[PDB]
Amino acid sequence: PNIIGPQSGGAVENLPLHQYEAMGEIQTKIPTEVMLTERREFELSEEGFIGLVFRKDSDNAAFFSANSTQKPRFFGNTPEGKAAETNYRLGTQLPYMFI
Amino acid sequence: PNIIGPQSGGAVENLPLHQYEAMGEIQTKIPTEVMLTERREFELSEEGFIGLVFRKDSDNAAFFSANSTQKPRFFGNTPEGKAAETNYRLGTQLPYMFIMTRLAHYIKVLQREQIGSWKEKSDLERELNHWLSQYISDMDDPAPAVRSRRPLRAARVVVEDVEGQPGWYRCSLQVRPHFKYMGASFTLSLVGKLDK
Amino acid sequence: MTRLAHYIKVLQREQIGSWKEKSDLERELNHWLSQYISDMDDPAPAVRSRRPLRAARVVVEDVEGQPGWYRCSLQVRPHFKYMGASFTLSLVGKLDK
Repeated sequence: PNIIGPQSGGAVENLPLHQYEAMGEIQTKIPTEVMLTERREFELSEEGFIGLVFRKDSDNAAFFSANSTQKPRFFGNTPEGKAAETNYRLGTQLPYMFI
Repeated sequence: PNIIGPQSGGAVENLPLHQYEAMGEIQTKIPTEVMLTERREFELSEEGFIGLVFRKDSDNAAFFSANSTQKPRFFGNTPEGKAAETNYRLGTQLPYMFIMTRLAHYIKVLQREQIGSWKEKSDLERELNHWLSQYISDMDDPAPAVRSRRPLRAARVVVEDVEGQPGWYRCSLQVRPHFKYMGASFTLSLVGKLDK
Repeated sequence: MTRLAHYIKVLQREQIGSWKEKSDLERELNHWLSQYISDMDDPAPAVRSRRPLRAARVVVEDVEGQPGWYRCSLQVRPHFKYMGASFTLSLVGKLDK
């Protein structure tokens, strides 16, 4: 279950780095194609993707969450309906399915 | 339903302004052609128009009410007659019709999903009751404008059978929405020996 | 009463469109009017000035066959101005000290 956090154990440490000339300055090729923002990561998470985000200015990346492909179901906003949603959402996430 | 008030959410903010010379002074072209008075707004409301009034000396306008074109019907001044008038007037106002419109849309969709299921008459009454409760706020005093997400206060459902047509039902849905504050009369009076 | 009438007209227009039931008006109107009430045993003289009222009562009813409309009654008991008095002077023996 411990696979979804910078501290929890979803952190990927010791990524390759590559400093090269930019527009007269120096920059490193990002270990991942892009430097994913928190908003864009969250968007990907909503669409059931597992985005490995890069920690800016380091050689560390992290998996903020491991949602499966399955899309959560919505239920009526009642005590029972919200309990149904809670139970179904637990099913949709890999950290709990591994258990 | 929250579309009929300066604070409720019928306020139109950030209107264009245009200061220009007057008779030696300066004035701004009113964002609306005129500066509608309370009396003139009320007159327009009586004639089933939706008048966007301008807040004097600002760039804000408001929709005090959203009455439809329909003219209210008058009934005999009895307990039943006044109840008829109350019910008919609710129908004439858009802030309440929007509630019924969304209810109609939810029923059409959700009910098509249920076609083919093993439903007896009382099965529909049980499920329909549990469903409608989703949008009901029947507490002593729900947080003001929170009533907003739960527009209904009470609701009643009855289901009967379409005789000589097994599997078909006749359903009646009646609802009591929370009321919008839309006017009041005040009587002021000085008094001695008033109870403290 | 004139200033009260002016405050009611203004402040009430701001409230139009809000989810108000009959008892909602009684609750809020009561809390509002208390703003100008000085119902103490003995408020500092001419301080009563900023709070002209001593007591006030509000009742709200419904305009039957017109949902959303209310009939409100506001009655107030202002502090009294000293505006005349009659005096009876009398010499007396064996008066209680």
